[PDB]
Amino acid sequence: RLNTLSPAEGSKKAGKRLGRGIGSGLGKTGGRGHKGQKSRSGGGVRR
Amino acid sequence: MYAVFQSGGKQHRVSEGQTVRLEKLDIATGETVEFAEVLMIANGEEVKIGVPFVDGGVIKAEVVAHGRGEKVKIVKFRRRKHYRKQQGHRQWFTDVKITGISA
Amino acid sequence: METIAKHRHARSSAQKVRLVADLIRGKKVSQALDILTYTNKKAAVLVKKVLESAIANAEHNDGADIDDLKVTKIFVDEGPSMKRIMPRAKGRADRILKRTSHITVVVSDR
Amino acid sequence: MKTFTAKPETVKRDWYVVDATGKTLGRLATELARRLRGKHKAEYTPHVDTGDYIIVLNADKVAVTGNKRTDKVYYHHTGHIGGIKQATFEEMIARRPERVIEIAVKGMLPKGPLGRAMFRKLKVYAGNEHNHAAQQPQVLDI
Amino acid sequence: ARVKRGVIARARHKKILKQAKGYYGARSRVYRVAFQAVIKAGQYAYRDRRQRKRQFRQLWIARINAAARQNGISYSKFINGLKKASVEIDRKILADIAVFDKVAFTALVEKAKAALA
Amino acid sequence: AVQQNKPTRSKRGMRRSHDALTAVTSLSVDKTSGEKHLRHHITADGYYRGRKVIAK
RNA sequence: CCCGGCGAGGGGAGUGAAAAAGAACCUGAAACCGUGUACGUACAAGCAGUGGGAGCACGCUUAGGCGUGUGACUGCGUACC
RNA sequence: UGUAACGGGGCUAAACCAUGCACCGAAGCUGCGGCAGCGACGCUUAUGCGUUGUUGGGUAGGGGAGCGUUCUGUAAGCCUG
Repeated sequence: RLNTLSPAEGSKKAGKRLGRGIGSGLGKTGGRGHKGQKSRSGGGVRR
Repeated sequence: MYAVFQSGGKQHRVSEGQTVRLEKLDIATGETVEFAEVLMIANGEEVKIGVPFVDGGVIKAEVVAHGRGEKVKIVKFRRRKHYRKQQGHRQWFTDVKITGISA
Repeated sequence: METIAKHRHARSSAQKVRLVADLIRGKKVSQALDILTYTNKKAAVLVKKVLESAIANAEHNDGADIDDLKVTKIFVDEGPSMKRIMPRAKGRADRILKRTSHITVVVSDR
Repeated sequence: MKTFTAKPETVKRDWYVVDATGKTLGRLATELARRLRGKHKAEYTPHVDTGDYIIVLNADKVAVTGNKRTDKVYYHHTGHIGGIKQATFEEMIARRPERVIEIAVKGMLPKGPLGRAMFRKLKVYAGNEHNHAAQQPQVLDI
Repeated sequence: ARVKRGVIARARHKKILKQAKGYYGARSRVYRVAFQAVIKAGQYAYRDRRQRKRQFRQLWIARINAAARQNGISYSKFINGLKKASVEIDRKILADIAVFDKVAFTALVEKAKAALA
Repeated sequence: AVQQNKPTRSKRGMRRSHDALTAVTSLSVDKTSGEKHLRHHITADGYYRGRKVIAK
């Protein structure tokens, strides 16, 4: 419902959302840089 | 009859009853306009004065067009840099029509 | 005032017909359908059948007088097409388009 | 600002002719250029010409001073593949006298389509051939 | 869930295609060149606002040079004499008396010929 | 071979405008009846240019 | 009932709030060409646009002095990922 | 391959060398309209006004913060033949 209640702010980051273009910070590599398994599937290196 | 007057950095020539472009009036359409900033006046001989403005000289006018023009968009980009920039602009206009020239 | 005649789904593409339907435009009420007494190709018969309907059926379908009757519009458009395939070795497909047209004629008392 | 428009009610053509008889080709070209461009008068001129109409009537009697009369040559690529012709002033004016004025003045005019819109209004004659006799040209002597 | 993209991707096409029509061929509606009729057109409009600020400035110089040369002096020397004479100048757009009042402009070039030593 | 999109109607009509050269000659009246006929061709009465050609 | 080959497919009267609601029947935009009409288009070399504009057409309006649509022609101009 | 080793003309000075004063010369300098940030000086603490000073093209990556879209709740409401 919420409606008549005052909301709370600054207690969630807003958020996991990924960059859509470099005018908003990050673009075509999403902050992981270019190529290698380190850019596709986790940290890209074993134990 | 014609006159020449000052407004800041720019100097304007105008004739009796004529319309002329001015810089934006803050009072819009709501008041009449007058100038004592007149620095040359002629009706049959085009005499120049070197002294600062005509003593007791007056130009009177009415506002005939005022407002903020059509909205436009212009854009900036760079070759293979994958961003896009956009500026909005409108600009203000003001035109005034002479009602008197007095000396 | 106005009378309409049509023929839909005709066995011709519209460009076979339109050459003649464009030629007969801009002619006097003494020359219209009198320039179409002797005709060239099936293309011209498809117009003749519909024009001889419009310029004569208004005598029952609009009013008793047709003795100053004029053609206001005389045009043709390409209708729905039917897709068909033909034999080629190591098939693979090879098609043709079986075309149709829609003929329109309009006449007016003014 | 805007206060003038070139059209036949504001720019009347009145027809002038430069006397070429014994005139120096270069001094004649510096006059013909500015008078085909419209530049001798109080005018306003955009990407157009504000002319008066000007022609040449006795071109086969034009002169060159000192040397370059029988020395140096003018070149043209004929348009028949790599074909080229060359002639000196006193042996070129003997054959093609109306070309001598064209090749002398064309480089004193603007480039491209504006330079072409000026050049299309120029006609050159030899033997005193009076072919604008109804336009009654006013003579200029330099 | 599926993105219908009518309010977004298609709107981002229409925002450009709206500025089409009125052209001498394909750019009136062919999207992949009607885009160039906004983007390349804007690089031409920046050049219009630059050239009407750089190259049309010469109309305040070259027109006045020819008129001063009828009095036998060139612009580069005429202006230095008119600086030495004091007053009657502010902005180069105000010099069109070289066409509108050639008698009073002649006296102003002659003033520079009485101050250039 | 190459052809970009579609031929312009401004050039296609300019190539149709000499393709058949179809003209109006209003036809000539028959030499035995009050009605018009096709040049050097038989009439509906089986006649041509003042003489009988076929039986009815 | 009118037209034609007792066609093909329309139309007139008529059913209906609707027949762009007709069995080929919800509402309906695009590519593609099509009917009318206004201005434009007749020698002139490259991303067909950007700016300027003679001429023409449309609608108001006249003490300090029209705008719109359309536009020969010309200054400027080698796309996108 | 054809104007073709100033791009080309003009030019026996209009070339070559250096000299003296002028002028033309960016999106910047500089003036103004507007905005965000940093900080003073004058007046005042809805919190602003006045003036002066100053920074603002930013990609791999590191931080800050809006507008739409859809579902769920509001919705026993609000708009609607």
